[PDB]
Amino acid sequence: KYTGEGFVEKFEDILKGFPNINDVHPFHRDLMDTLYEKNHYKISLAAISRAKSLVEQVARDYVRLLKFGQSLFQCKQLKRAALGRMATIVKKLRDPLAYLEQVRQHIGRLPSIDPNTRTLLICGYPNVGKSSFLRCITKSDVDVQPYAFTTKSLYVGHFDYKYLRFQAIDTPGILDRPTEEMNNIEMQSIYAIAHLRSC
Amino acid sequence: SHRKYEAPRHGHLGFLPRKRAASIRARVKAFPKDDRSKPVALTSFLGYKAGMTTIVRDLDRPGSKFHKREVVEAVTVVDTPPVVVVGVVGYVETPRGLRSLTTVWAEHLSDEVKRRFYKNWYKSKKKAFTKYSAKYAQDGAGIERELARIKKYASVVRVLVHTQIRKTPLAQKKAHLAEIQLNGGSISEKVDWAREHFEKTVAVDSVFEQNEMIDAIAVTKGHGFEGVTHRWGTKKLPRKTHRGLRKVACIGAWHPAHVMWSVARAGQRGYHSRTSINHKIYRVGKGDDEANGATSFDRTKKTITPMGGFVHYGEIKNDFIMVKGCIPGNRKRIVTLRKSLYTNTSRKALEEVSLKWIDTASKFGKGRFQTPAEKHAFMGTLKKDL
Amino acid sequence: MGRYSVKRYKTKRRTRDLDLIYNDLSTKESVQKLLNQPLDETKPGLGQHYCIHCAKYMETAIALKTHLKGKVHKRRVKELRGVPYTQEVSDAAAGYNLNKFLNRVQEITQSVGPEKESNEALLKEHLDSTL
Amino acid sequence: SGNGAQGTKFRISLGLPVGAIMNCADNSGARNLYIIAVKGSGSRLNRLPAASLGDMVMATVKKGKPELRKKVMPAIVVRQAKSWRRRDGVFLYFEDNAGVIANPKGEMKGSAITGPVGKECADLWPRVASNSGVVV
Amino acid sequence: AKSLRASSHLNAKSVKRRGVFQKAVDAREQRISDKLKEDLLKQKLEDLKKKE
Amino acid sequence: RIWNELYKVIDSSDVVIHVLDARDPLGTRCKSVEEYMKKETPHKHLIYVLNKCDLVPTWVAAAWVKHLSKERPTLAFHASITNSFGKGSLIQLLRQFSQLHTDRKQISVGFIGYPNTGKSSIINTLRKKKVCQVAPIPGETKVWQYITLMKRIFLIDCPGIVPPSSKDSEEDILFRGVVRVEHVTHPEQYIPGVLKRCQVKHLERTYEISGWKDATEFIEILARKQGRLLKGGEPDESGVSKQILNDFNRGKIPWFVLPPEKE
RNA sequence: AUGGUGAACUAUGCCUGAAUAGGGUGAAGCCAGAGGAAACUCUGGUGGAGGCUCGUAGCGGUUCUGACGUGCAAAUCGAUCGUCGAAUUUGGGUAUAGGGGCGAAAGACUAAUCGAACCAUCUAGUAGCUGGUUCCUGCCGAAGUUUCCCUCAGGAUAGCAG
RNA sequence: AGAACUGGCGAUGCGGGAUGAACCGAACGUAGAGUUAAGGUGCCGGAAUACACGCUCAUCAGACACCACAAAAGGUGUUAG
RNA sequence: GUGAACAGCCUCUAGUUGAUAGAAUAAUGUAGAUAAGGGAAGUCGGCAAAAUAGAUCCGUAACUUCGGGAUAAGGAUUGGC
RNA sequence: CUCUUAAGGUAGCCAAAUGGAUUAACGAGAUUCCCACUGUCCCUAUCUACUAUCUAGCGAAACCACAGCCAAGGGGGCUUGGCAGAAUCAGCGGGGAAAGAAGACCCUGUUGAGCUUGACUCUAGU
RNA sequence: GCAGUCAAGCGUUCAUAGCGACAUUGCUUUUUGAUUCUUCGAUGUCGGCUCUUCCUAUCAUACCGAAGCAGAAUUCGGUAAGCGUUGGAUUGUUCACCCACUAAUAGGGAGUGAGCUGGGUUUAGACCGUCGUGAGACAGGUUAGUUUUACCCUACUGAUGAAUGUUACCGCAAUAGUAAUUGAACUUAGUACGAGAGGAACAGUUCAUUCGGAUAAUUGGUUUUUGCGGCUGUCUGAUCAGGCAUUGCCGCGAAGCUACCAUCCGCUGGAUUAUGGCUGAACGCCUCUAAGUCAGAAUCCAUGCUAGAACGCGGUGAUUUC
Ligand SMILES: Nc1nc2c(ncn2[C@@H]2O[C@H](COP(=O)(O)OP(=O)(O)OP(=O)(O)O)[C@@H](O)[C@H]2O)c(=O)[nH]1
Ligand SMILES: [Mg+2]
Ligand SMILES: [Mg+2]
Ligand SMILES: [Zn+2]
Repeated sequence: KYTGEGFVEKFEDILKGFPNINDVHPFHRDLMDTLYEKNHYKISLAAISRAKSLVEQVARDYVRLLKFGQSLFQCKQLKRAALGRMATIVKKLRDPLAYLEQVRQHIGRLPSIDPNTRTLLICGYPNVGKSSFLRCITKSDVDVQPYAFTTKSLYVGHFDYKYLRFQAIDTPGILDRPTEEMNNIEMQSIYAIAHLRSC
Repeated sequence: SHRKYEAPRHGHLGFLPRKRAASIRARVKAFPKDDRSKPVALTSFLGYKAGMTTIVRDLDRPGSKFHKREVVEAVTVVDTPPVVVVGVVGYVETPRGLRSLTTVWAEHLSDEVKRRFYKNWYKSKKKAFTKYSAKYAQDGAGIERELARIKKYASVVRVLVHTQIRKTPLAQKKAHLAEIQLNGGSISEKVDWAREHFEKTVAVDSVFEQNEMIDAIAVTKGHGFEGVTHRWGTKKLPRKTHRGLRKVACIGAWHPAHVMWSVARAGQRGYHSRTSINHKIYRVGKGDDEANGATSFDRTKKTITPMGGFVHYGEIKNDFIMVKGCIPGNRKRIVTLRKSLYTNTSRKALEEVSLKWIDTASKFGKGRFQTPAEKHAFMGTLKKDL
Repeated sequence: MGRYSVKRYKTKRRTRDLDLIYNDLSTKESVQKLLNQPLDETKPGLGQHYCIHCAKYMETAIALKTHLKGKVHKRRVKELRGVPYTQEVSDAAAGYNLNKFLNRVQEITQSVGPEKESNEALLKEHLDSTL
Repeated sequence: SGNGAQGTKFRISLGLPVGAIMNCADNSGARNLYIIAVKGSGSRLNRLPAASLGDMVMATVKKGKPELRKKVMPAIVVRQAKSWRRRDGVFLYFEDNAGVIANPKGEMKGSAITGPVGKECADLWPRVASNSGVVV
Repeated sequence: AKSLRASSHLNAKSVKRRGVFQKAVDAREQRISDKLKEDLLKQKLEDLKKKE
Repeated sequence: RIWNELYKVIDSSDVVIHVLDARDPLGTRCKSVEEYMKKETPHKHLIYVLNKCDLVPTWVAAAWVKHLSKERPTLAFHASITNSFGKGSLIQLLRQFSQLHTDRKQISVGFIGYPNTGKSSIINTLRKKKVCQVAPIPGETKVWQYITLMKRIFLIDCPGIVPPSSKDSEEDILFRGVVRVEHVTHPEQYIPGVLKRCQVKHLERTYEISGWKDATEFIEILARKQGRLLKGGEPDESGVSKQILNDFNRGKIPWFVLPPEKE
């Protein structure tokens, strides 16, 4: 029982914690695709959701055997037989948990942007100036270095004009292309210009 | 099993065994160190405390919620008639304890100390330091040799004193003895002091002042044989339980096959020697300096003593110490007041106190009038007066 | 100390005090508010049916009549005749604002007294005319 | 004390224990408030969490508006009925037990408190003292 | 919480002791040591009342 | 403890029958067991019994058996030791289920349902004496008991079962006899329930009382007429609400949920 | 098993005597008044019914973490409770006797004795199993194994010792 | 686990194994002297704080049930191959 | 005499004044009480206490075998002269 | 050999006022809830009498191999340690083959006797 | 677990007679966090009030280490048992669950079957079910039901005490016990850190939680002070002054006892753990370790506090005239 609910605790905090990619808000719903891949994201959690259920099943089935155990040896073997199965289920979870651990680290470090506030996007080619605008309009630490893709994600900074919080968004830069294929770096900006309101 | 509901024990195992003390007189167990440099100073005074009363003040405690705001409290009065010095004992330090090796006495001693040494005054021919002072004739010599001994050896000097119970409203004639330690520097200064103070007297001001964290010891209020329930603070078993509801129900187990030293039983309660420490002196009064109960704030010329006196006790006609809170012990005892053992500016022990009104209402009933002048004025003319 | 005076005069089981009854019989607003009232759901006679003297709701209109003709009523009607006792009295008796106490007794003698009597006349008319 | 209570809370005698009905002083439309827990209360064996004047308690409405019923909510006590000592020397007590309902920050539901709010409760919580008509 | 015995607190306190907080005590010892000397001289005059 | 007692009598019985409150049989059905039975144990036969066919009108019972005889056989039934309906119908039905299993030597028959629906009473009205205990309270039977008739058939009776669905909701579990009304904390809040279920004419006929608005009135006007109120002089909300919620489930006040519309 | 003695306790029947405050309710009958063709239908009385009701003495014995447990007592004491005009309580007389009586049925009661009273005799009833079994020294000194009776018990028989 | 044989105990003290049904020694009349068995020789305790060659430092070594169990391995612990 | 009362309480006539005593006033008991604020949070369980109580007048529901239920419930009073 | 789903709108036709046991009343019968009230409880404190207690007189009983401090080991006493100072009083309820309810609750007898059946053999009665 | 797969090795010597560690593949039910309302025969007693102690396998408090540890909050690990670990609801049962406070509501052992109980031992009464031709017994289920010590020895708690010349006063301290705990307020600050949302801490101050030791000025409680007054019934011819009502009842009531229901007080020196270091070999680099050495946890030993060995000890007073 207690080893069961050790796992069914630990997984439930993952499933409850992670942001629930559809039914967020279409800007974010997109952005987490363009970073983490939405199918791998949804699978990896759903694996953990399945592995939650099998541990409960294994707990509930063995406990019901273990009430007919007629000696110490039989009971001891049934116990080890339960905990081996749980260990086997969790050993089969090596690839998702390694994936999720790294998305957790990244997704914490995203900037909060409100879609609903007054914003402004700041877009163009690489190497134009449009970071050093964001550096000088607002307080923010974004790098100003003479080569193409220095910024690789959406940076943010706020400023008050007319006693009102705005938010600038510096955004890595776009090339012209055949436009079916552009990069996960470039696509952030396109979805930023698409989804968000604002100037 | 494992109790299944953790809960503190009942009572302190430090204060044990819970028995009767050896004497109506808690003996001091420790004195402050010996900053061999300072001027010589008595470390403890013994008096008789005999009161309780109610002092307001305003409490210039920067920080607290009562800053610049008037507080009431309880303070106890220890009456403290001046002490007189009649011996010195020198203790040599050893690989074993501290050994004393020389008591010296004051030529002439009061009837009081003599009465101490006697269990039946009303017969004994009173034949004590007679033979002692007999020796003490001629250049006295012998005593000089013994003082010399102390100077030479010895690593603390202790002063013997007594009280003047013949000045307390108390009636017991027999005075006490004590010992008190001198703290100033060298055996030489200590012993010279004691000599140039033999037969002399030491007041209460010259051992204390206002605002001073002093700690009292005493052997303190007896209630005789008492119950397990009101000796340790145990619960009472529900109601109409067989073989009584005022007790610890389970007292033991199959192992060990013994009642244990930790299971709160019935026995004595009170008449233990307790130390309570960090009590602040408030007001040190002088039996001459009339208008004690007055204040820079009151001016209303009146003594500490309340109407119809204190209860079970007279009228305070001498150096009285006020304190705050409650010394252990009941009215008429003897509390020995030890100072501090350690510097202690827990910033409390610092705020210079100013009393705004001392209560001198009757304690033998419900207080209503301070001075009988107040009372009479209020009532007006009564019957037989006029 | 003992059981009767405890379990009548706990703080929980307190009656209204005579000062405030005097002040509610003083002026014809605070009478006629208490005579009318709304329909309360809580109070015995669904509101209504209320001696102002003994500050007390009855069930019925009939069990008012039997109350009014009784020594438990006439008890309080005597108690509310004079000056109703406040801190001004017990202060003045020491010797401490006499002049405020005397100005109060003057106004209760002259202005308030016969007003509050002439209300009690209209209570005696109103209750007996309704009943 | 926690959130809302400004400054050091100071000791007074514990009037109300758990499961003890007290009146509602504010004008939200609760009649009376049944105490179910006391915030900032200790743990002792067999002891009952006792509130006092100027303490935050979880409280269910027993009689009142249907909306306010059927849910626990915080409340500050404003009259005690059990006597307590002021540190200027007098013991005192109010006519009856009373509370006012409020959020965990210490901000009030009702616009005005009827009756005399206690003096310690006014110092400790500012937003009670704003809705207090009568202090003491 | 920190205990009574905590090294941080007792190392803190010992810095306080030395400074302002013993100076109070070492003034008070000098205030009393006067009164103990001035207590004698009264009693030495009380002898000189008899020596007259 | 009771769901264990259930899965016993399903495993023991050779025809489960499933009794249904003929006020509101869709609410008082349960899925769940029937979904289990088809998957695990198809050889167990299964059959509804509408009963409390007194407590609705005659067309309504006739309708419900029409709308349920689609999925399962059904009887309309009414249980009393003396004065029954459907008794010879049900015996006839069981004696068929026996004569199919002519090898068997015996055939047990179980009585699953919600609480307070009439399992123990149906067993009594088959036997024609008092054999199981009964009461107006929900939880009267606490454990199974075999009861013989005809030698070759045995009746069983498990205790009642609620399946633990999220909705449901609290008032929905109330207005079929499941909760003992004594233990609910505020009964007052649920009375707008019975005003919704009942026709106002019927509720006006019963007590008796005349008109109002809101339940909070309806309790007060009732409680003043009943004379049922506390010392000085508050009308009793809790107890009078408590008694209405009883009279509802006991069958002193007439209501019924409608069948599906005809076609 | 034989032959005796018990109904002074107690169970039931019979004959003859005795005993049981004060309140609450208010049945039939009857009177007056108000309606009616009559049956009778309302109002006010009177009257004093009942295995009715509150409750004394009486008879009983519910409950209490009751008192007391070599006790006052081999069943008591205290409080609380049931019933209290009759299928009531009770004195004396009388009938029923043991494998019987008597039983508003508990295998209750039948002299502190009851799924079969008490007393004497046959009688030292029966021993499977338990407990006990009385001085000294010297010398010799085992056996827990076969084999059969269908088996367990109960044993026959061989072997070991003098 | 069930068969076969031979020892030991039961009817049996005594020496040693700190103590002990089955382990090591051991032919019980009463005494004296001598010499040993098994086991021992820092002190308790009769008898070498003997002699000789090596190995070991354990922040609770080892002094042993041994020809096992936890056992197969982990160590920048030491010595010899 | 009080009162509805051969209830309880106090008296007259008549009859007892018998029960091992004395000195203290610890804990634990037996019997009996009171308690701020809260008011069943106690407990398996409101067990046990508390509260109610006599009389007069107002008033009295569901159900009913129409007799009851009913002292339902719930109110207003009580001395002395 | 062939064969069984019709009843329709908030209360229906019907049968000798009712459709009933969902039965009034009664209960030291069993159980749940609400008001009132409270030391049941938070949390205990105090008071009265009679005990206990000390004295004078009087003066039993249970029970009793001998005993009476602990730790570890021996498949209360022995082995190895801790230790250990006369004589005692009031409490106390842990331990004492200190008792004591000690029988129970299982197992075995060919053994007791109470009761019942187409068990065997008889038998009153009919 | 079963069935294999690779192969560091065992198998007297040994690759391919059989074994065989560490790794590793097979499903026990759908790859898109859907639900998955699955509750499927414990044939044996435990469960709880009171109270103590122990273990650590640490839930919280102390100090460290590691993490995308920016703060803030948290997770994982190390030393650590000094000190805490609660309030209620639920028996149509609770081998559990929920919601509420909380710094936290960790897990165990010896339990508390003679200290007291509730279920169950458990007999005689009774009813319903199943089985039996029946007497009866049980797949059940429901209700009613007397075991009552201590006065003995020991242990535990308090209390006296002969004898070491007599007697008195003042002291030392072997040994034993030992105690304090947790939170948040101001200030540092709206600073550090942050694009923002938000947001600390050491110095310096103030209160409370749990626990402990006292104490009774004041507030509350208690009243045979039967202190003063009042009330009913009866009794002393009436007033008066009183009696009885198992302390007759009501009010107030000093004294005494007493309550987080009232007030006061509760510490600072040495040596360490984890870890962080210094010089520095072994080993011509290097290393916190081998020799040596500095810091450092609520730990440990003292200080302080309680008792004072009745076979531990010191200082000092007086020492009978028939
Ligand atoms: N009018 C009517 N009432 C019925 C009928 N059957 C049952 N009832 C009522 O429903 C109540 C419940 O009967 P039960 O048999 O206890 O219901 P149950 O849940 O099966 O009973 P348990 O099995 O003991 O839980 C009884 O009080 C009956 O009065 C019916 O046919 N008609
Ligand atoms: Mg760039
Ligand atoms: Mg039912
Ligand atoms: Zn009035």
